[PDB]
Amino acid sequence: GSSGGPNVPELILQLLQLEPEEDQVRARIVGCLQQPAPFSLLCRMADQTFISIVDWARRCMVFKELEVADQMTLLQNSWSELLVLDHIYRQVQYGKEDSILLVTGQEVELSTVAVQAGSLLHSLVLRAQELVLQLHALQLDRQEFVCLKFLILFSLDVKFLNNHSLVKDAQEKANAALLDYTLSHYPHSGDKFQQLLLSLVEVRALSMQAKEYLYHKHLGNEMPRNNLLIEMLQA
Amino acid sequence: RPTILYALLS
Ligand SMILES: CCCCCC/C=C\CCCCCCCC(=O)O[C@H](COC(=O)CCCCCCC/C=C\CCCCCCCC)COP(=O)(O)OC[C@H](O)CO
Repeated sequence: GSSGGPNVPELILQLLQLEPEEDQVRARIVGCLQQPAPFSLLCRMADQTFISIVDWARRCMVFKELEVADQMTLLQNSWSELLVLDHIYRQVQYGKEDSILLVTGQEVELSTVAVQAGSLLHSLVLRAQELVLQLHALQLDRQEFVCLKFLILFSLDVKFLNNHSLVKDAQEKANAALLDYTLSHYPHSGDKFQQLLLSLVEVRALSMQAKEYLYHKHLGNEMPRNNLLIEMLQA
Repeated sequence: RPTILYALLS
């Protein structure tokens, strides 16, 4: 199989035009931000990563035509999954099994997570690394990644929105694009599309666990005041 | 009710 080249669905070509290179997001967040892991700094880093995701959504086809109430509902249903997918893809590209790469460029040894993290977080980090391994084995590429981000953003049943038609059409176009692209570019991975949808089931499971970790921190009064992920958690 | 999310989208 091989990525890109000819025969790429229009939706995917459009999404690639809206996806910043990792180096550019890094610079932006390091700019917005400025031993034991610095907890509040990492919380601010995750908030800034979500702000970057909201900026991407704002520019996307379809999403940019929706009224604010529909935009908020979509993001309220997808924020945690978009953050998990962003972290997972960053690891797939990084390609190191003994460390994790943060959006700031910081590298964190997994041995350090075993020393510093409690059980909820340690288990979550390791479960996420298993999905990273699966996606690397499946040869997840950038075309698939951006389509998966769009699919998640638009994952909500349209009955919860004012503009049913536009979002339903976006859902259908994104599923068709991922199916067409994977079949044409990875013909010998015959069930790649289904395998990516099963990977999204795992992103949702990881997201739920991440929400439970944030809720435990919130009840313990450990989160910074006015944290954006907690606002999303309570919405 | 003003929220951070609404401020990001406006
Ligand atoms: C999908 C796996 C990623 C994990 C998602 C975690 C959920 C939300 C993100 C919150 C952002 C801030 C993370 C801060 C992590 C941190 O500092 O952890 C420390 C331990 O620090 C370490 O183990 C080394 C640093 C590990 C840093 C991991 C950072 C992950 C960064 C970005 C991922 C963004 C994806 C967010 C997904 C959110 C979905 C809801 C404190 O651990 P603890 O909370 O278990 O407390 C134990 C005891 O009380 C002593 O303190």
